[PDB]
Amino acid sequence: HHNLALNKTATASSIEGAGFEASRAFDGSSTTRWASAEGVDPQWIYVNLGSSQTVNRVKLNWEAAYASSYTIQVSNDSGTPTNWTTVYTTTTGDGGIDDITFTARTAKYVRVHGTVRGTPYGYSLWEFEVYG
Repeated sequence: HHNLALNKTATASSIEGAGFEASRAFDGSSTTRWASAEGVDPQWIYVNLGSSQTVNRVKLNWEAAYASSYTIQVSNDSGTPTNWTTVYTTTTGDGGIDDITFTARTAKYVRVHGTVRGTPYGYSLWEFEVYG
């Protein structure tokens, strides 16, 4: 299906270093990843879809450094987003592929906001896809 987030501009709370930029979660490749700084909660990444779009599904392909507690959230702010609406919450994530369908919302930005890690590293996504 049509990934509204592919090669759109992304912003993350931190990155581990060059090569693990936020943008690497939006390139279509499962051999490139965003990775956060390590050893510190929370972390987050959001994508700017470029305009207000209908959104109803997020598909996360986590790397091994996954979030076991995270939320998916949306914002229809026009400027730099600080108003987030949570559409999904878990404390039992186990990484791999999370394919999360929610009641459709109108959104310009979609955020993954992680608070507990499944590893002692950071948070890391091969790909973060959005549909709607």
